[PDB]
Formats: sequence, C-alpha cells, structure tokens
Amino acid sequence: SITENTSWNKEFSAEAVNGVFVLCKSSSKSCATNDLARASKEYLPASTFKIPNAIIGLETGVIKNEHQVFKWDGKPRAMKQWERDLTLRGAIQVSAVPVFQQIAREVGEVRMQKYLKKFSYGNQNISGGIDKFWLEGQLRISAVNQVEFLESLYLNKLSASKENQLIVKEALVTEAAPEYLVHSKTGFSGVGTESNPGVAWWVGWVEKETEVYFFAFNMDIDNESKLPLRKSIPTKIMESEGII
Amino acid sequence: SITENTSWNKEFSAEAVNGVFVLCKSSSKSCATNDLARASKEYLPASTFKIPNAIIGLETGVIKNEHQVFKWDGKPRAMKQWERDLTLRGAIQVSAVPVFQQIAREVGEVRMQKYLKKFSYGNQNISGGIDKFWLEGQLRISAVNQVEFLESLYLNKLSASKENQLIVKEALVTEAAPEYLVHSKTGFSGVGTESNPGVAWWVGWVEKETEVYFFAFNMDIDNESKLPLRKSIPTKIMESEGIIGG
Ligand SMILES: *[B@@]1([O])O[C]([C]C([O])=O)C2=C1[C]=C(OC1=NC([N])=NS1)C([C])=C2[C]
Repeated sequence: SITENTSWNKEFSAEAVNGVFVLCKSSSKSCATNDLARASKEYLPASTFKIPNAIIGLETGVIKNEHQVFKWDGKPRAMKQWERDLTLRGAIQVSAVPVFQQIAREVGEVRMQKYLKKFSYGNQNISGGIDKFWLEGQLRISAVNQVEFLESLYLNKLSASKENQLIVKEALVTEAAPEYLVHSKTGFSGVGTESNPGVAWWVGWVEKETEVYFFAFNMDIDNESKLPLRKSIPTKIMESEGII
Repeated sequence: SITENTSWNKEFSAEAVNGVFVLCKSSSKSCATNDLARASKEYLPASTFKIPNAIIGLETGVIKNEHQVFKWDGKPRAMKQWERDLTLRGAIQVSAVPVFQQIAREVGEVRMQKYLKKFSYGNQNISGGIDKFWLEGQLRISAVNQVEFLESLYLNKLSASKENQLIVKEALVTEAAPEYLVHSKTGFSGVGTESNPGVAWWVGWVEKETEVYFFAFNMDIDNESKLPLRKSIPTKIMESEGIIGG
C-alpha cells in the first residue's frame, strides 16, 4: 500500500538528517514515504504519547472533563512555560510532562496496558516505570503506526467515547483558517549521544477543503539546534505536494 | 450583574458607528457593555444563526455526522468560495448561505421552532420563510442572549448531545495558539441606509490560559466599507482590557 518518493530525500540530505516522513491522502491505505525501511522502524514516542495518554485519562475519569484545570503548586518544574495552571489543551500544547506523568500514575499499569492493546499502540511495552515508559522506557512506535492511530482518532474509531475523542481532537488544533485546519503534536526524547541519538517527532493531520492528509515524521537528533527541522522538513514536503 | 463601561464608546464614535459590545469573564453573570440599552436590543442574527442551525441539523439527523460533505450542484452561487463541495466546518467558516438554507428546509418549521424554544434563542420568531427567517425574516436576538447561548454551548449545556455540541465547537475555531484559542462567528444582514441600516455581528469566546471570555458585538451598517469594523472594534476593546497582548 505504501510507496517510496525518493525526491523527498532532498529535504533530509540538505540538513544531513536521518529521518522519515510518512504522508497519507484520505486514508492509511494510500501512503508515501522518503524511506520505506524507516517508515515501520519503532522509536520512543516521547511527547507524542500525550495523545493516547489524554484519551486514556478522559476514558478512565482521571481527567474529569474537557474543562479540567491542572493547577501548578508553585514548586519548581523543568520548564518556566510549565510553571502555571494549564487547561488540557494548554498542557498538551506546551507539552507539560509533569501533568501527564501524574495522569499516567492515576491511570495505573493495568488500565494503561489495556488501552494501549485496544489502540494497537506500537510495541505496547510499558516497562520502565508508569510515569516514564514513553520518555525513557521500553515503549516504541513507528511513523506508519502513528498514522494508523491518528486516522482512527480522526474517524472516532478508537476504543473510547466519541466525546473523549472529540475533546482530544480540539486540544490538538495548531492552525485554523476558513478552509484549512491542522491537528498536530511534537515529540522529543532528548539528544541521547552520538551513536545512540535521541528522536524528534511531528505527527498529525491536515484537513484542506474536503480532503484529509495524515502525517508522521521522525528523525535522529543529537543536537538540540536541529529540533525545528521536525516541523520544517514535513512543512516543505507538504508545500511541494501542494497541501501547504 | 451586567455593568456599563461607557469608556468603550470612544472605539465606536472614532469610526462614526452605532453598536454594542458585551464581554463576560468566566460566565454570563460577570458582563460589561458600552451600552446597557443596546445590549438587550434584538437584531436579525444573520450568519450567527449558523451556530444553532448546525446544532439543530446534527440533532435532527439532517446533517449525518461531523464528516458530512455538502456537495455543490454546479449552479451559480453569490461567492466563488461557495462554489465547491464543503465540509461542515468549511460551510460555517466561509459562511455559505445556500448550504444552510437547504439544512433549514429539511429541518422544517416544527422542529426549528422546538429547538429555538429549548435554546431560549432570541424572540424565537421564525416567520418570514423557513429558508430566510434569520436573514430577512422576523427572528431577532440580543448581544446578551448571544453570550448566554454561547456560554451554554461552551459548557455543553444546550438541549443537544454533548457530541453534537463538540462537533459544532471545533467547526467554530478561528484562532489557535498554545495558550490562546478563539471560537467565533461573524454575521452581516446586508447594507442598509442610515435610517434603515443592516446589522453586522461578531460573536464567540476566547480561552486565554485558564480563563474564558464570552463576547458578542453588533453594529448598524449603512456602508459596505464599514464591514471590517465588526472585528476591529471588539479587538481594540479586548486589547485595552488586556485579553489581546501580554
Ligand atoms: B516532549 O517530547 O515534548 C517536550 C519538548 C518539546 O519540544 O516540546 C518534552 C518532552 C519530553 C520531555 O521529558 C523527557 N524525559 C526524558 N527522559 N527524555 S525527554 C521533556 C523534558 C520535554 C521538554
């Protein structure tokens, strides 16, 4: 079903980046990628895990409803941008790791395992601690699997209420225009080492007029200055494809 | 209770327009307006009616689901942007009048009347033709009632499924940033004369950090060139209030 577009490599070789972009028009049955081998290779999801984690938090009642406020206790957090009260959309958009570590703790291992099985989420390996498995643990997911998962969310076909899927979808909106709407989420596991790099992601979908395009990007990253390429490489490819 | 902030009148007089802005922080119990008399005055909703019309279309099954495509029959429409197949969000955002005239026809008078009673939607007067009552008919709604209605939608408290309310809410998103989100809808009944003006609206809500602001603006419009003031006057007021900007 998946085809290779070697012209998309221009955008990767120019920045000396080892990565993959998977782009699907209408459904995950019609996908194209720059690298067929890397398209199914599995990596730590990092903050892209906030999408299933938010759905699970709502499903289990850990997150009361769409208007739940996650209060800051005034005690130090890793990022200044996290040192404030956040809505569910705010906590997803600023990628507030401690908010989601607390949700994962409240969900617990049994319920987390059950939902990742329901969602067919990567290797479904939640070893490495309940509040760390997606950051430094054993959980791995491919770009192809991210697209399949996002397509299910878009269609309200995940094993969750349509209401909870709709709440998480509005939380994912990053661009809005009269005939163009983007839902997306970034991820970054850190810079690792040279030989064992970290991973950076950008996943989501574009609704342009009456068409839908699902996408998932990942790349090896050992230098934090390369981080914006997680959005600029996929954007340049979608621009060359006329999606914009 | 609703309070008057007459210091906002300079934003209207600067442009020689007659209008009202209603702004509520957290809930419709804490509102402020430049003009208490006009805040309760009822006007044709024009395209702001696409919000209840879309909810009613979903509730009645006239609109199948969130991914319903409204096909273009290839016949001339007033705007080039309307001459194409549209999604529900697309039809609301481009304000495609003919799509909603067809939804209203399919909903019909009895069902339309029942839902406008459930929603406490203005004067609930749908006379003037089933496909025209909100454009040139007898339907009227105030800026205060728009804020009450929008607050109910935000809280999923309208007499409709939470699912249908959530679908219409995503269709209304017009601005998105990590800690700033806007849901809004414009309306314009058509240009009138100075003595018999048309009405232009801008209604919606702003979610900024963990706060919510409900708003409704309307103005008399007697010159087509004044139409963008329906967004620039409320924007200047929200800027002076500290909602827009840091
Ligand atoms: B996450 O993937 O998104 C943010 C970073 C961003 O670019 O928005 C973020 C994510 C995870 C994360 O926590 C981590 N823990 C480990 N062990 N590796 S990454 C952090 C710190 C941030 C900022």
